[PDB]
Amino acid sequence: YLAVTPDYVPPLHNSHAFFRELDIEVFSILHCGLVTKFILVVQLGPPELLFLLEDLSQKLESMLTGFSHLQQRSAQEIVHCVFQLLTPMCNHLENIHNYFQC
Repeated sequence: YLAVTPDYVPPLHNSHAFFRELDIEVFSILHCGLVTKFILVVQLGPPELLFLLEDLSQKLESMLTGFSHLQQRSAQEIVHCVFQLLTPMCNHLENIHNYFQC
């Protein structure tokens, strides 16, 4: 329904401005490992994981190197909390590495 309308502004350039902000706490769901379909719990899939990584990347490139809730937090706090999520992230990286080498 977006494509047919030329423009519409109800309260990819408007992806983050129009949508409601997401807090840092949501990324805790990353602890569940991904399950791919073709190669073969609720099994967090590829596309939602891409969505999470997209939002986290758009947070980081704004903070470290619009947003309201993210910018009223300490930079040291943000770095520490991102570090906190390092160990369930490298497992995803290793798993997709094995996906591609497969």
